[PDB]
Amino acid sequence: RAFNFSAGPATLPESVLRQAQAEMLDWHGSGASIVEMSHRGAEFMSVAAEAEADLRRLLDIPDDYAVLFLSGGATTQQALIPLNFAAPGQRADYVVSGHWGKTAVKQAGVYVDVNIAASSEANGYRELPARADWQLSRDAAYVHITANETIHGVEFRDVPDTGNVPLIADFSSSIASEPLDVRRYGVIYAGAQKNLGPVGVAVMIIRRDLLERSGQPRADIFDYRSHVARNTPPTWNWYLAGLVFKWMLAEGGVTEFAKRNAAKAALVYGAIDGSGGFYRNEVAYAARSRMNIPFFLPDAELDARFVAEAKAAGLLALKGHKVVGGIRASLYNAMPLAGAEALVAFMADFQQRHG
Amino acid sequence: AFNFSAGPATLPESVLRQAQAEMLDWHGSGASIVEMSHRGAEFMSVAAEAEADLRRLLDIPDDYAVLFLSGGATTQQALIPLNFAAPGQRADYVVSGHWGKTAVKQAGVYVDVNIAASSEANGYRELPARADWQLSRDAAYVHITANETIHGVEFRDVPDTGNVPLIADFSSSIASEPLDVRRYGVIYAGAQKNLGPVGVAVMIIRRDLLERSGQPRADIFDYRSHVARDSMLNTPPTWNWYLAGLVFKWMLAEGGVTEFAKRNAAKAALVYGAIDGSGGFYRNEVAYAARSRMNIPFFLPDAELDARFVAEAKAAGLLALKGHKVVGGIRASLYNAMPLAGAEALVAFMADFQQRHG
Ligand SMILES: *Cc1c(COP(=O)(O)O)cnc(C)c1O
Ligand SMILES: [Ca+2]
Ligand SMILES: [Cl-]
Repeated sequence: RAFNFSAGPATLPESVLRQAQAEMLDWHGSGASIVEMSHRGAEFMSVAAEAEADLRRLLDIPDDYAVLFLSGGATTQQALIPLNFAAPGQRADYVVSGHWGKTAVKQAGVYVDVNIAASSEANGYRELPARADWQLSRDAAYVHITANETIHGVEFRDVPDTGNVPLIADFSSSIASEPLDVRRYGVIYAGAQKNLGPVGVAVMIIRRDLLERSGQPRADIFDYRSHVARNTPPTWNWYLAGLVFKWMLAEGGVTEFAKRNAAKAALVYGAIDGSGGFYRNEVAYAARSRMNIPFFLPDAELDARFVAEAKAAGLLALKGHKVVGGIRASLYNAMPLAGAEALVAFMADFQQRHG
Repeated sequence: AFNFSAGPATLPESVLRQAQAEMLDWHGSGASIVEMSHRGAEFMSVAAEAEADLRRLLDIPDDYAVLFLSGGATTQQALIPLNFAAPGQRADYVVSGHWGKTAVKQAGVYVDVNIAASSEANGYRELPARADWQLSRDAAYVHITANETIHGVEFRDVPDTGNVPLIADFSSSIASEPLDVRRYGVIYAGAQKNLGPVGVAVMIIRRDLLERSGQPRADIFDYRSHVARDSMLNTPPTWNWYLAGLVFKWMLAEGGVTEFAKRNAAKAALVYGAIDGSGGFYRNEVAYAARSRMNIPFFLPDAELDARFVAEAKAAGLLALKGHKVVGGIRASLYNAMPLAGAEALVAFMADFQQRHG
C-alpha cells in the first residue's frame, strides 16, 4: 500500500473519501449534493447535529461544554481566544514548547499581556519545560499550552495543574488520539487537516462558564457567545468532518486509537533507538510525541536519500519541516499500524544498504 | 427542475460532475485535492490558476491584490475597518438592505459609523437622492452593498465618493457583468450567491490601501500579511479554493462577464416584463433604475395567493421561490448559473397562474 506520513494534511481513511465521492451528487439517495444544501434546511441540520453528537460521544464531552465548528483554522482561534476570554490587557500565561505555541503567542500579544510562563526554546524545543519551573500568574485569564508540537515532536503526557486558572490547549495534532478528560480544560481546540476535522473544519470545545466573561470589544462575528447562541464551515466540509467522526467511532473510538497510536510510535522509536545511532531522535523520552516523530540520519545527504527511496517504496511525505531538517514521520489516527510496520522495515533495509 | 434559491445558489452541473470525477484523481494524478498540501507544487499550481482566471474574468489590473479567504462576507465586514481605518475613524455606510445592516453591525465597534444614506425607514423601498447623501470628508471609506438579495435593489452605477475609497459587497452580483475594478478601493464577495456554494470568499484590494496602518490587530487579521503570503498565511480551505477555481473556469468557458451581462439582462427583462405587464397582479415597487437583475421579489394580491404561487410553482418544477421571511411574497433569484430557460419557465408559469387565479 501507499502510506502517507504527511504532517498536514493528515491521511484520510480511504472508505471516508470513497463515500464522499460516491454520494457527492446524491446524498443518502436524496438526489442532491451536500455541497448545495442549505445550512438551515432539515437535511443539513441533521448532518450538523450528528457531527456534534458524534464528536461529543467520541471525546465524552459533557453538556456543560459547548462545541463549535469553525472556519479560519487554529490561528484564527488563537486571536479570538484572548478577545473572548480575557479583559483588555489582562495577563495570560503561555507555555511555549514549539513552533505552534510561538504562533499562538504571536496572535495574542496585541490583545493581552502575554506572559511566557515557561519555554523550551533555548534548548531548541527538545523537551517540555519542567512544570516545577513554570512561572504562573495568579490573575491570568488562562494558561495556554500546545498539547502536541507537530514540528518538534514534543508532547504533554500529563494534564498540568494550573490552580483555578482555566487551561486552554491546542490539540490540533493529537485530539482524539487517546482519551481526553475534557472536564480538566477550559478550552480545547483543533485546526483542520491534522488529526480530527478535515479541510476547512476547526473544532472548539468550550467550558460554558467561560462564555460568561466580558472579553474585549469585538465584532459579533468574533464573539463565541454569538456563535453558541445560533462562521461555520461549508456544508460539504462539515459533512466530511462528520464522516471522519463516524469512522473514528466505528474503529473503536479513542480507546482503540490510544492503543494503535501507542503501538505505532513504540515501533518507530524502537527502530530509532535500536539503530546504533544511525537514526537519531533528540527529544527527551518523557516528551516524545506519539503523533509526529522527527529523526535524523548521519547527514543531510542521507536524509534526502531516505526521503526519496522511501517515496519510491510507497512511503510518502517524510521530509522534515524546514525549521528542523531531517525526517518526520507523522502517525495520525488514519495511519494504520501496518504503515508504521512498513516504515520500520524500510528503515532496517535502508540502513543495511547505506549504514 | 429550476432552483431559484437566493442562497445557496444553483451550481453548474458540469462543475459538480468534474469535482466528483477527479476527487480522488486530480488531473489523472491519482491524488485527491482534499489531501494536497497547500504549499506543494500541485496545489500551488491550482491557486495560481484560480487567481489568474479571476484576474482574466474581471479584468483585474496588476495594481490590485487578490485574496481568497475563509470566514465569509461577515468576517470581512469586521476585518475591513480593522485594516483600512484608524481606530475610531469615521467610516461611511450606505444601507440599501439587510446585508448593509449586517456590515454596519460588524464595523460599529471599530469605527465611527456614519449612515450616509439609508432606505430602512420605508422598508428599504427607495434610497435618498445622491445629493442628499451625508458623506464625510474624513471617512476611511464608503461602504455599499452592490446588490441586496431580500429587497431586490442593485446599484446599476458606481457612486462618486471623491477621494474616499469605495468598498463594495458584491456577494450576490460579482462577475454578473463587466466591472471597472479601478473605480473601487475594495471589491469583495462571500460564497453562496453569485459564486455558488464554493466555500471561499474573494477580495480585490487596490494595493495602495495596504499602505494604511489600520488598527492594532493579530497577524491573522492583517490583509497585508495575507497578501504577503499569497492567501496562505495559515492553512487555507484547499478543496473550496479548487471549487471556486472550477467556477471561474466555467464562467470563462461560457464566454466571460460580457456573456453573463447579456444573459442576466435577458433573464431579468423577461421576469420584470411579466411583472410590469400584469396589471398590478404581480407587484414590485422598486424604482426601475434600482431593480436588481439577480434577485427579483414580487407580491401577489394577497398572502394567500403568494402561498398558492409558491406551491403551484414547486409542483411545476420551479423551486425555492418563497420570499425571505422578513418580507414575504415571492423571490426569483437569477444567478449566473441559472439559464435563460429557467426565466422562460418562470414567466410561462406566471402567465398561466394569472390566467387561472387572476
Ligand atoms: C498544523 C497546526 C496548526 C495550524 O494552524 P492553522 O491556523 O490551522 O493553519 C496549529 N496548531 C498546531 C498544533 C498544528 O499542528
Ligand atoms: Ca500585550
Ligand atoms: Cl459555501
